[PDB]
Amino acid sequence: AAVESFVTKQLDLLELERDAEVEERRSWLKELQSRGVCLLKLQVSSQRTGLYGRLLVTFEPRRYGSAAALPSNSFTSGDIVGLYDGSQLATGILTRVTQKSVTVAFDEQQSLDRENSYRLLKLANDVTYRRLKKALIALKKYHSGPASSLIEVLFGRSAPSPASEIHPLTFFNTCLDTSQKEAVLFALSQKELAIIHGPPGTGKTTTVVEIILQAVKQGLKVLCCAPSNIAVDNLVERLALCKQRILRLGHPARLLESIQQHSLDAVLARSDSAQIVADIRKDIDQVFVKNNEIKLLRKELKEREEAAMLESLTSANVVLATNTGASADGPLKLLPESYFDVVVIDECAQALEASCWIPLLKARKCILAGDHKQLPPTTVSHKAALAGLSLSLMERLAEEYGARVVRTLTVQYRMHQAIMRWASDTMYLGQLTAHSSVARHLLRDLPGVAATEETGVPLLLVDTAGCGLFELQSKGNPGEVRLVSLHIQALVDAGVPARDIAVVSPYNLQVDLLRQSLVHRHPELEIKSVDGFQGREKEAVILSFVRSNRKGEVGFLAEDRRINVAVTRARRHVAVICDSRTVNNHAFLKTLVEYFTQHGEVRTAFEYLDDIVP
RNA sequence: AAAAAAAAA
Repeated sequence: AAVESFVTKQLDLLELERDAEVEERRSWLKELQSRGVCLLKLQVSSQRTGLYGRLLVTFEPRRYGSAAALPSNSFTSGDIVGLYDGSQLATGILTRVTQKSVTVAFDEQQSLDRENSYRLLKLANDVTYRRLKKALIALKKYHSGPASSLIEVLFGRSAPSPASEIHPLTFFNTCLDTSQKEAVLFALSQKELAIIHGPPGTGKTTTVVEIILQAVKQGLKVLCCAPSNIAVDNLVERLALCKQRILRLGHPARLLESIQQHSLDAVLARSDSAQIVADIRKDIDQVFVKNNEIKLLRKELKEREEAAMLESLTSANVVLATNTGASADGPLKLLPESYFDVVVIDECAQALEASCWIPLLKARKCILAGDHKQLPPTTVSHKAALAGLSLSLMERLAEEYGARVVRTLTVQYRMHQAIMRWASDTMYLGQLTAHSSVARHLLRDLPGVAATEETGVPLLLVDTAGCGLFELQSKGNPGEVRLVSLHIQALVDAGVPARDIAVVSPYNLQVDLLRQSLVHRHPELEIKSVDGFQGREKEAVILSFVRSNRKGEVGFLAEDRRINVAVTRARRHVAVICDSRTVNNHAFLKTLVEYFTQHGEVRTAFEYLDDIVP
């Protein structure tokens, strides 16, 4: 069918990816590394247990035995690492990374001492690809189970079965607006597929939660997935507010801290498993004797553990995991197939479609939510990107079916209408609407915050042109750093706390840049890329487009959705700092600066900076 | 061409 060609082409697009990633891996011989994908002169600096009965050790670099340190390749939280003294000393996972620390959670096996020197290696992992391969296959080789119907629908085979016409709804959330209502109504009344298209600020998660509550009222069992841990946990922390009985699939690493309590790991540590661990010590006391043994009784952990987690999985109404966390080799394997009734994928338009097929083969209905007019899933292979990996299951369907399967939230509760309209008129067909409560709010309306030229204006653009604030293989721009700084200080002086402000540029260079010249004078001020700031919001957001050159080159500021995302992070105030001259060679980017100048209060670097040779 | 994130026993 369409599947046994989809799956066959999709595996292709997939190997193009793995390969394009094993390229920029095996390419960049033991110094070029620490830049980088490696940490050396690591001294051990703390040892404890935690999370949950693991070995949490902390490290810090030791130049000539003292500073500093760390230049790490972000070496971000949740990364799998090596650890060397010889060769492979163990394996563990990354809890946090400071520019002084890095802490790693070891799953135990032995110590390990202060009076040594260590190395730490970011390892690569084939699991995400392995499981994506395994998904697609199963989709290909699907008999006649429950997902069968839904499959046909997501692939043209057959059309959408009619409405299940749920008896009208007593809503838990009464302050719900009408778009959200037709949405919720419609999702529960489908039968194979409902798509919640939720633009920035429309309360898409208020809407999904409401859906899930109804589902549990009808006595339905739910799998709730998303591509990232951050997004799952969004839902996990909202479900938990509504008292719902919920389980979140480990590893707790990895997991929002406010919520460890809900991971399969914590539940399992609330017994009954003072017994299973009572003998965890057994097995460790017979690798000692020594001087068929363990096998004899490791059959006991199998049943015991798999007994408890089967129980816990059963006693929850909503089970939550990452798309790839719902792998048929994860805890979901203890459930008979036919266990879940619906599967919600939040942030679907932001995830490889092949992942979605992991959680998707487990229900016979699914709700998809997200905003395909913001960032698509990331692709390392340009070639796959053109071939359509960067296409989301949600987008594809949205393009195909339209209002036959999509319901779209329209009142938004974040942005002042000025900001609101750009994105609206620009990316969402001129249909967004401010809630009568956000449409006129500015920073001067905040408490402690004085009225001011800035704190009193929703939009603002300070121009690089033509003061020759040129750039300089990511992209920085000293002229812009400098500028934000001042506007930053204009905001913090007018009252605005830094905790309520964020600075966002598209390039990682401008970021470290911005950070270096900012972190110390404003510790609680978030500085991050646009891709590292999705879903977030702030009272005031300072953008930095960075690109200024005579050549007219915008880089990837051309990717429309990125820009959209960026502008929509602001509630009461977005100040864009770009170069009029260069930025204008891209239509979208132009009608933006055009907007900022029609209904905005604009300025030119001139008003801000002393040295001026045009 | 582009320089951007995920995920993970």
